[PDB]
Amino acid sequence: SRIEREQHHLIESIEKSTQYMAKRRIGALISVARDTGMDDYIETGIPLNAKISSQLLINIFIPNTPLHDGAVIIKGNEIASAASYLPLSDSPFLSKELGTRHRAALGISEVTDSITIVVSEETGGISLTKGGELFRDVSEEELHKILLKELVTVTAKKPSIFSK
Ligand SMILES: Nc1ncnc2c1ncn2[C@@H]1O[C@@H](CO)[C@H](O)[C@H]1O
Ligand SMILES: [Cl-]
Repeated sequence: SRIEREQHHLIESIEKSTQYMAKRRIGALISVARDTGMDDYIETGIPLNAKISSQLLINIFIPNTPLHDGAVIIKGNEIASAASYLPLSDSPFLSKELGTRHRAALGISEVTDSITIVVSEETGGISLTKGGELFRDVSEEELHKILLKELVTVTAKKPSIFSK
């Protein structure tokens, strides 16, 4: 496969699934691994090793289901695990009206270079964490630009399965 295609499909899959869940107030927590590995947190969840799709991301987070209680971790071109533990931030700067999903997303962002996306159970707002910072209630346009900048690392070049 071709990474550029993989990376844009990942972005689209996050955008479509979080849009779907935001409209319905479905809580979600999706962490995308980058240069810092998250293998230890993958091991805490239920292994999926699945192809990335918006449909599977949505089905995972349906409330009161086996896979919904925790984080999804995406590693390379797979949904690696669901219902994974992430470390909680102890920061007193995180607003008290945000839930544990936000605290978990902040916590993993403080110890990895991962990009984590949260859909709020209470408001449907979409938030993102990176490097110990929270980007709260981002618009669809803002989410798109952030994901483009952080998850697409290849410019326009010749497609090839050997790219890596
Ligand atoms: N340690 C954790 N790691 C990942 N998600 C967590 C953790 N603790 C709570 N959550 C999230 O909080 C619950 C609701 O806020 C979600 O079901 C779950 O994803
Ligand atoms: Cl929430």
